[PDB]
Amino acid sequence: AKSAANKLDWAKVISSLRITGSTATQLSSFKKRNDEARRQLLELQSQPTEVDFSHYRSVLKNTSVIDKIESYVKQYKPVKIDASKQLQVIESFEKHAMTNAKETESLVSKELKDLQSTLDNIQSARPFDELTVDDLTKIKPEIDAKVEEMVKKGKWDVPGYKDRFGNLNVM
Amino acid sequence: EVEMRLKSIKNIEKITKTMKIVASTRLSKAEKAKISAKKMDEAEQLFYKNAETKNLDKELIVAITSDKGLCGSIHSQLAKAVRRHLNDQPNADIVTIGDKIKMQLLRTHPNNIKLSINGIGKDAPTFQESALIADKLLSVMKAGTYPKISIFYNDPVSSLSFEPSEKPIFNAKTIEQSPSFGKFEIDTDANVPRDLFEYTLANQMLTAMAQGYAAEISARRNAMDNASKNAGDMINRYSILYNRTRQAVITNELVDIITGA
Amino acid sequence: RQTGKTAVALDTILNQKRWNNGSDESKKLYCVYVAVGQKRSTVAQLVQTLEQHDAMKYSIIVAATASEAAPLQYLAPFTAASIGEWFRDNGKHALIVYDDLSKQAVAYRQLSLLLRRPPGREAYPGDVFYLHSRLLERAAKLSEKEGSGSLTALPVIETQGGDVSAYIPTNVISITDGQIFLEAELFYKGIRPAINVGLSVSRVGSAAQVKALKQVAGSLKLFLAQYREVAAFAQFGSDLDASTKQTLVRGERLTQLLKQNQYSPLATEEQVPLIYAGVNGHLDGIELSRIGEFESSFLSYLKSNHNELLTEIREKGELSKELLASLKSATESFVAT
Amino acid sequence: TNVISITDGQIFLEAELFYKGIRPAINVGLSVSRVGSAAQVKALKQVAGSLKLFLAQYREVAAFAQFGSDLDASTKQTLVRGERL
Amino acid sequence: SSGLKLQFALPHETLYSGSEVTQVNLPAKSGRIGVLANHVPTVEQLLPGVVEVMEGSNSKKFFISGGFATVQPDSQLCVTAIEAFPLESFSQENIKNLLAEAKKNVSSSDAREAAEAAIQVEVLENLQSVLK
Amino acid sequence: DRIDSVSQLQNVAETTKVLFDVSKETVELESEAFELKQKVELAHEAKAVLDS
Repeated sequence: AKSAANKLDWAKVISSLRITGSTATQLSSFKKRNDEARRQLLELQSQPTEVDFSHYRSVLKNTSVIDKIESYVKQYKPVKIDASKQLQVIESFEKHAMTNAKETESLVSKELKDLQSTLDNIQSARPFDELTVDDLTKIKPEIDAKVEEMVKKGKWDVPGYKDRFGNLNVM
Repeated sequence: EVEMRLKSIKNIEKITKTMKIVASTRLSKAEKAKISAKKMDEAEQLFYKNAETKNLDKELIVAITSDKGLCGSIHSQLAKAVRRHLNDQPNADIVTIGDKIKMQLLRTHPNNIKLSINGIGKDAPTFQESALIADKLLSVMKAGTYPKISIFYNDPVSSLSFEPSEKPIFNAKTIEQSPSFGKFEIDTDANVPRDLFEYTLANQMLTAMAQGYAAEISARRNAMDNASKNAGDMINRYSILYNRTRQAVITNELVDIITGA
Repeated sequence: RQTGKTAVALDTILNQKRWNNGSDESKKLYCVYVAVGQKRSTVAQLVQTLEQHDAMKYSIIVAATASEAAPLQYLAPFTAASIGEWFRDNGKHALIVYDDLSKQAVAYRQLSLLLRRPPGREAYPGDVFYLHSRLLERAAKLSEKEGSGSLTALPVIETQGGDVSAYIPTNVISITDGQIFLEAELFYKGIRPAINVGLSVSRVGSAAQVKALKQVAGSLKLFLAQYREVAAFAQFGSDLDASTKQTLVRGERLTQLLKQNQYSPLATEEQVPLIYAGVNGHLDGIELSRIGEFESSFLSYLKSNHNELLTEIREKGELSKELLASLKSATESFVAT
Repeated sequence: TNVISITDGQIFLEAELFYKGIRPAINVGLSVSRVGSAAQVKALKQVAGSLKLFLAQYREVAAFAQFGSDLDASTKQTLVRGERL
Repeated sequence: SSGLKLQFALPHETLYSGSEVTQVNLPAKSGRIGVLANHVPTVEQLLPGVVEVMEGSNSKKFFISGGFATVQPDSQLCVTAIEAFPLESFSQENIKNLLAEAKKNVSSSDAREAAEAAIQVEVLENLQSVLK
Repeated sequence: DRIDSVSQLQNVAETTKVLFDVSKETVELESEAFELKQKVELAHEAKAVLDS
C-alpha cells in the first residue's frame, strides 16, 4: 500500500501554500522515491536470489564446480545484514519535528481564535461616529505621546496627515 | 502531370521575379519619401517632447496600408488590429485608406468608415497628396472634433518586425493645455492649438504613410521573397523528379529493347 | 535499407510474451518469424534478442543466409507457409511474420532469369505476384468449421528510397490487407518507430480491433484519424484561429508520445489514455519534451496506484464510463504528484 | 561512375556554371584531386588555401539569398570575396 | 547646447537637421520671428516669407511659403516647413510674375474655389520679394 | 486576509508529521533492498561462472 505513504505528501503539496519553499524536504521525498524505485528494480530485473541447481548443474556433466558453486551460494545466504541503525536518531528527529509542529499548530489555533474575536470586535465594535476623539490616544498608547511629540518639537504638519481627506476653503 | 507542375512553378517563379522588380521600383520611392517624412515628424515630435503632449479623451479608427492587396502580413496584421478596435470601440469611426485597408475597414462596421478613398499607395508618399488627404480629413465630419484618434500604423523595424501599432495624436484641446505645454507658450491671437493639432496630424500621417508604403514594399520584397524561396524549392524538387523520370525512361527503354533481343 | 522494420517485426513478436507466455490458447498467437536473405550476423543478433527477452520460447525463426544459395532463399517463404499451416491448421490461433520479402523476390528473380524463364515486368520474373500471393494468401482466419483458428501474417517488403511506388511494393500492397509505411526522413527525423501514421492503413479498423481501443476509444480512433489529417496540413499555413493551433499542439504531443520504445511491448492497459487525456487536457498541459518521462510516470502511477483499474483495463476488456471516471481520478493523481 | 573513380580525381565541370557565360566553368565543391598536393606548386597553394575557404563560404552563405540585409557584415564581406574570386 | 539648432525637415525633402546657426529669422503668422540664438519655448505657425538661416557661415536666404518652427528648449528650431527653397533657385523674375496672374484665372471659379485660391493670389509675390 | 493566511494551515497540521514519518521510515527500509541486491549480484556472478 505504497500509494498512501506518498499520498500524505501529495496532499501536503496540494496544501503547501504555506509550506511552499521546502528546501530540503523535496530532496528527502526524492530520496524516498529513489529507494522505492531501486527496490522495485531489484525486485523485477534481478532474478531469484537462488540457484537453478535442479537442472542447470545436470546440463554441466563434468562441471566439477556446480557442487562448489552451489556450496558457495548456500553458504552465502546472508552476504550481510540490514542496517536499521535508526534507533535514537529517529527518536531525536521525531522529538524535534513533533515539538516544532505542535508549537506551529497551537500558534495557528491561537491566531484563528484571535482573528475570530477581533472580527467579532469589528463587525459591530468599531464606533466610527460617536467615539471620543482623544479616546484614540487611549486606544493607541503612542497616539498621545506622538501627538504631543509631533507638535512639541515645532512642526505642525505630518507626512500626508490628510492624504484621504480634504482641507477645503471657506465655502 | 509532373511536367505541367514543373513548368507552372517555373512560370510562377518568373511572375514572382517580375513582382520583385516592381517591388524594387516602388520601394525606391517609398524609402525616398520615408527618409524625409521621418525627420518631418520628428520635428514636431521634438515639440511633443518639449511639451509632454499627452492627449486625454467620436474617436476615429485608423490603419496603415498602401494601394496593394495584402502581401504576407501587410494587410492581415492591420486587419486584426482593425477588428480589435471594432470590438473595443464599435462606435469608432473608421478612416478607410487606400484599398486593402479600405476593404478591411468596410468589413467590420458599415457605420465606421467615414471615407473611402482608394489608390493612396500609387507611389512614394507625396507631401501634397498626404496634406490634401489630411485637409479633407480635417474637413469631413469634424475629425478635429474627434477628441482622440489612434493611428494603428506599421512600425517596420528593419524588414518586417511590425504590426499596425497604435499611437496617440495631440489634438486642438490636448496641445494648448498639456501639462508640460506650460513650457512652450502660445498666443491668444495666433490660435496655436488648432494649427498644432492639424500639423501634428499632418506630420504623423505623412511619416506613417511613408513608413507603411516602405514596409509594404518590403512585404513585396519580404513576403514574395518567401514565395520566391518556395518556388525555388519546388522547382528544385520538380527538376529532380523530371530529370530522374527522363533518365529512368531511357534506361527502361534500353532494358526493354535488349530484353526483346 | 537498415530501416529496422525488422525491429518493428521483432517488437511485434515480443508481444507473444504477455499473452502467449501465460497459458491461454485463445490469447496464444504462436509467432514464427522468417529470415529470408539476411547477413548471418543479423541472424545471430535476432537469436540473441529472442533469447534475452525470452522470445525463443514462442518463435520459430526459419533462416536463409545471404551466404546461403538462391533456391534456399526462394523456398524459405514456402517453408514458413508450411509451418504456419502446421500450426494454424491444428486449430489454435497462430501468427506469422515473413522476413524481408524483397530478398525472396530477388531470389525468385535469380531462379527465373537464371534457369531459362524469360523475364517479365520491372525486369523481375513474371509470376512475382503469383509467388507473393501464394505466400500471403496462405494466411487467413478460418471459421469454427475449421476450428476458428487463424494464421495472421505480417509480410515485410523492402524498397529503395522508401519507394511506395514500385512493382513488388505496389503489387504486394494490393495483396496484403494492411500497410504500415516507414519513411526515410522520420527514420532520422523524429521517432524511433517513425511509422507514417497517415500513410499506414489496415483494411479492418472496426472489426478486429483492441476492444479497449474501439469499444470505448472508438472516438479515440476517429480522433487519431482526425489528428493525423490535422497534422497533414501543419506545414506552412498561417494561424487562421486557435482551434487549429490547439489541435496541432495536442496531436504533436501525442505523436511524440505514441512511439512505443524498442523491445518494450506493453499495451492493452492504457492505450486510449493518450488521446483521452489530450482531449480531456491531462497530458496536453505538460511540456511536449517532458512527456518522454511524464508518460512513464503516469504509467507507473496507474500500475502501483491505479492497480485495480489498470488491471481491469487489461482484463475486463473495456474501459467503461465508470472505469473512465476512475481513470480520470488516476489522471488527476498523475497530474498532481 | 567508372570514369570518375578510375581517374585520380573528378573535376566535374557541370554545365550550369558554363551557362552563366563562363568558358572554363569548373564546380568549386565537386572537384577534389586526391594527389594534387604531391603535384601542387607551393606558391599557388599559399593563396589557394584562402581561395578554397572563400569558395566554401560562398556556397554556404548564398543560401540566405532573400534575407541578405540582416546578414552579418562579415558574411557580406565573405560573399564579396566569394564573388570576386 | 550652445548656439541654436534648426530642424527644417519639410514633408517634401528635409533640409536642415539640428545644425548650429546664428539666426533663423522667419515671417511668422503674427509677425516676423527673428530668433537668433537659443530663443524661448514658443512655436508659431509661419507665414510665407524669407528664412535667412544664419549659420556659423553666411545667412542663406530662401523665400519659404510656410511652416512651423518649433523653438524647443534646447535651442532647437524645428522648422517643419511645407516647401524648400535655395538661395539662388528661389530667385527669378518671369516665373514669379506670370504664374500668379495665370492662376488669377483659377480665381474666376466659384466661391469656395476663390476662397481657397485667395492664398495663391499673393503666393508668388513673396518669392520675388524675398529673392532680393 | 489574516484569517485566510491562517486558513491554509488548518488541514496541514493533520499530516505534516505523518508525512515526516512516512517519508522517513519507509526510506529507512531501503537497507533490505540494498542487501538483497548484494545477494542477487552474488547469484548473478556465480550463475555466470556456471554458465561459463
